[PDB]
Amino acid sequence: MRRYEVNIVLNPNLDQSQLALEKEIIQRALENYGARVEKVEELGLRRLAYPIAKDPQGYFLWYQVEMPEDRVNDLARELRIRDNVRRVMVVKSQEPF
Amino acid sequence: MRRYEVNIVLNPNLDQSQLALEKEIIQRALENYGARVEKVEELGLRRLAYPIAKDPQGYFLWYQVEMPEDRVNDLARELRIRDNVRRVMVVKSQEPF
Amino acid sequence: MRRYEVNIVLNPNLDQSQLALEKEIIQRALENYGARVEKVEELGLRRLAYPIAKDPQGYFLWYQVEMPEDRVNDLARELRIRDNVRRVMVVKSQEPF
Amino acid sequence: MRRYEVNIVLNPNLDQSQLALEKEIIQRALENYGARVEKVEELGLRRLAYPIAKDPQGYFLWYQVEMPEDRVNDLARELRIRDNVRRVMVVKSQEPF
Repeated sequence: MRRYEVNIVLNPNLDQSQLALEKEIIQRALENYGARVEKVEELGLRRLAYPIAKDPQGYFLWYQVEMPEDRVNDLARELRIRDNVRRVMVVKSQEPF
Repeated sequence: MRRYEVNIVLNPNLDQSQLALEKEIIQRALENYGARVEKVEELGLRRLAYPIAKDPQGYFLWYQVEMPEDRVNDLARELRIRDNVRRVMVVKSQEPF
Repeated sequence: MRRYEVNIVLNPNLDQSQLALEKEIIQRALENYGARVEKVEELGLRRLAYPIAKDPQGYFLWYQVEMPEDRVNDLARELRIRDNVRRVMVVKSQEPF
Repeated sequence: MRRYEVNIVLNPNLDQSQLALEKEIIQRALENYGARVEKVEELGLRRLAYPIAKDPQGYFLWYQVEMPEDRVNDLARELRIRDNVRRVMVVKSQEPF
């Protein structure tokens, strides 16, 4: 069990009930892959380093989790098949909250 | 004028009026070096990658600024002389809010 | 045209002619998406933050490129369909060589 | 004992015997603070995110070390008092060589 930071970029044009739904799917994918969610931050819109789906902005979500390292790559895969997930990046936690 | 992210780690044991005071000194140092403050986040306590002043935790503050690049190193210097500033790290902004 | 760093992790178990072949496909994908390759570094084996394809190590390649930002996401996609590419991560260059 | 990456930026205008001397002082400071040096890379000149000592470039050195975490901040301090060291940044190693 290792602590990771999961950085999710979502489609910037979702309304609030679409946004809450994507968040619920992300939490169930987290729980189903063995993750203990310790911190969630809703960061909001930011301009991307390069456009994704011809969109130069994205809605950012960050999570601090503790999960089995052998499951991380399958979780990142699962999260990437939702059409509204523009980018997933999981890094090892260096300075945990 | 370039956009930067300023990451400040403060002494974790300050009370709220000590904390508000350090924040005011940081804002005046920012304005005095030509910075336009666009975003401020108070992140809270986190465990450091290595202890500083035998303290393994720090109180984190993040700022998104736009300022003259020729002033950045003098600003980082100025911020580092307050006794309660444990660490200053300025990076170029990649995905601005 | 913006400068980016492309971080490629390859299968750690390739022999030298397999490795040179993957490198040639990566260069033609780079040229075909409008990239000017300015620097290439062959970093070697490193232990991954989490295992990918049940492999806890990967062979690292880094590139400093200048390319049209509107093409970056399609290039990352293209590079990810080679079976031996375990991970692609493109970030904006902050301190270019 | 924890594994760290030490990023040193030196004055870009040193000749080769000045450079070899700074490198020797850095290795003795490393050994004297309990560090096991596992990897050293001489990266060369890069343009800085912001100028330091009115210099917009620096000569980069990277080290992968294993050392006691309680000594890291004193080592960073020691390395920063050499006039030719423009910047020291120590981060926890995530994907070690």
